[PDB]
Amino acid sequence: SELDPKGQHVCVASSPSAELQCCAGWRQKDQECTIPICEGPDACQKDEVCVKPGLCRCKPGFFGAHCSSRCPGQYWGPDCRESCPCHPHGQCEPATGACQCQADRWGARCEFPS
Amino acid sequence: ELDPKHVCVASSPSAELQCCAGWRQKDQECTIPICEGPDACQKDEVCVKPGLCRCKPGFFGAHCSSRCPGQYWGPDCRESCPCHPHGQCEPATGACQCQADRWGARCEFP
Repeated sequence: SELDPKGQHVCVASSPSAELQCCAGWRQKDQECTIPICEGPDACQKDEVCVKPGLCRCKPGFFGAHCSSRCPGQYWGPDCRESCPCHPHGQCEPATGACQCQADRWGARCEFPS
Repeated sequence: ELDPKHVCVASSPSAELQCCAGWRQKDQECTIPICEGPDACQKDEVCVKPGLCRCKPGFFGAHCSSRCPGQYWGPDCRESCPCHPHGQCEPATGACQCQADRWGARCEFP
């Protein structure tokens, strides 16, 4: 896939080819450069994920000093940084946020019974 | 005023001292991280590392309103409390408050 010049963290090589490349600290996904890079002395430890160039946080759905505590149900994402909108009638997939309703609930936020 | 002890030296010919990128002085050294612009810290967050905000000590979660469980202290619960469950740790410093008739740095003695 090729890079969108209007995409996130896309830069231009100042080499004479002047072709599109990810800006420093980012890697390409599809048409933009939205994968942060954590390498060298800032490489992410076990049970951590890279969230910003050179910055790691506990993996999605976990928090704590060893990234081993499970987020309570009202949160998702790394370090529980995201709010789960279907709590308490469901819980959110830790990495995507997608709602998993309890047994007899439905709706985008699990707001409806039966 | 500035101690050459996160202190850097300017690229200019003045060869004067300055805080290294991302840090500010509060006294004689530069140990205040900088959180600015789009990386400014929200309510109940603190800047801990340049361009990084975390929930204030003893709290975590999307609105930094959940209190850490007892085995942790510090911002976003990043620190381990060595005296849990025989004591509790001060959220910002970690200092143990041992339970009744317990002692030691980690409340390890009955």
